[PDB]
Amino acid sequence: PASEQETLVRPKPLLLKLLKSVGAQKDTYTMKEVLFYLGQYIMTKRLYDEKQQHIVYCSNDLLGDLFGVPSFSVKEHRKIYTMIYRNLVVV
Ligand SMILES: COc1ccc(C2=N[C@@H](c3ccc(Cl)c(Cl)c3)[C@@H](c3ccc(Cl)c(Cl)c3)N2C(=O)N2CCNC(=O)C2)c(OC(C)C)c1
Ligand SMILES: [Cl-]
Ligand SMILES: [Cl-]
Ligand SMILES: [Cl-]
Ligand code: NA
Ligand code: NA
Repeated sequence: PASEQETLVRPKPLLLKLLKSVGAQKDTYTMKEVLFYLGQYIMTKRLYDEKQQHIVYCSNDLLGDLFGVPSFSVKEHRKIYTMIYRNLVVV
């Protein structure tokens, strides 16, 4: 039974590299999967303020190259989705 809301995506090379560091290599991922893995990448590289864990600092990491920003709050969903879509194509 199909989820009509699902999004299937093919990541650009740098995003694929970050996904493979934390997760499995696939040709296509779902958006939910990409969001999960990006969050888990931030957790394992400790790219947040220990005292303010909803703020991400990514400028000193490939994630900052991927997103094109030095930092962001996890509340900034439009920004985060927008930067993610700039790093993939929808299948
Ligand atoms: C209080 O500390 C927090 C509170 C909320 C989030 C958290 N927000 C989720 C999310 C979803 C969509 C968008 Cl569009 C954005 Cl912006 C953020 C998700 C996540 C996904 C992708 C990215 Cl890129 C980022 Cl930053 C964050 N997400 C987590 O991954 N969490 C929380 C649940 N379980 C976890 O283990 C980790 C949070 O995330 C950390 C990694 C900074 C911290
Ligand atoms: Cl999805
Ligand atoms: Cl790229
Ligand atoms: Cl914003
Ligand atoms: Na902070
Ligand atoms: Na496409």
